Amino acid sequence: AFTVTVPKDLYVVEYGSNMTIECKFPVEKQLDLAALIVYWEMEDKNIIQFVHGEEDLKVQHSSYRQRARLLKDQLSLGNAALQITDVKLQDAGVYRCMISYGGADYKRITVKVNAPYA
Amino acid sequence: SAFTVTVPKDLYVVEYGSNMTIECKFPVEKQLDLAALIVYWEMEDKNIIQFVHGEEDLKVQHSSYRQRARLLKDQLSLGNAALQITDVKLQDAGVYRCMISYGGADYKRITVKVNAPYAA
Ligand SMILES: Cc1c(NC(=O)c2ccc(CNCCO)cn2)cccc1-c1cccc(NC(=O)c2ccc(CNCCCNS(C)(=O)=O)cn2)c1C
Repeated sequence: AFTVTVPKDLYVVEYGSNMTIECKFPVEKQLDLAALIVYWEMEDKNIIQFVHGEEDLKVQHSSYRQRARLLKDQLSLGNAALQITDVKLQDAGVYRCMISYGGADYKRITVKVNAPYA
Repeated sequence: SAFTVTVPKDLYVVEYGSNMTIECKFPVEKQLDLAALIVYWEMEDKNIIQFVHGEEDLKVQHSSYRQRARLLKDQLSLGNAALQITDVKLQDAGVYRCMISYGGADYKRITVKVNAPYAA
């Protein structure tokens, strides 16, 4: 069965940093953009939806409007990498990545945001 | 205008020992395309039913749903992922999640309340 993996299920990040969280999925041979859906959400907020070789942007939640991107390059390696830029305490929580690619799976990732220090 | 899953009810109140059928609707424009369809039902991370590419998996199905859960295949052609659990117990109360991939993808949550058995 098709299986998604996370290198870490817990990220501890510093306030104001950039954060990149990752879900790995098998790509034998080359990538097939037509068969690939990748969705990231937190607490039911639509962060990034990549459906059929393209991101949506319309249904993306306002709080992630110019902050979240999927690293397109990484998709060909079988890596759904979410970058959130300028991490705030509101970004602490449980992230869910959902992948459909000849099979489907999802995984949960917890983010702790430590308070501003640096 | 993205693909959207709907639930006619997001809360089922069921009697102890009854059968329960919970439903997620998804658009089927023309005929059904079994090759492109994934339907997954889970509760509290337990694999209830996984329908991948015109067939159920059954290897990965959780032990506590082994002879109790089935997807009503007939209903799929109408755009209805219908999960039947037979002989509902109090352990079946909780939050159910159906996940559908068919052209696009969506999921919905359903809460099940199981009322207690009578002394009748
Ligand atoms: C729903 C979804 C999306 N979501 C959206 O795009 C979306 C979703 C929601 C919205 C927002 N709309 C508003 C809603 O309120 C807006 N876009 C994206 C991609 C795929 C899916 C989807 C589809 C169908 C089925 C499944 N799941 C499964 O089939 C599944 C999952 C998990 C496990 C368990 N296994 C664990 C590993 C062990 N592995 S082992 C033993 O070695 O076998 C098993 N099977 C998923 C994840």
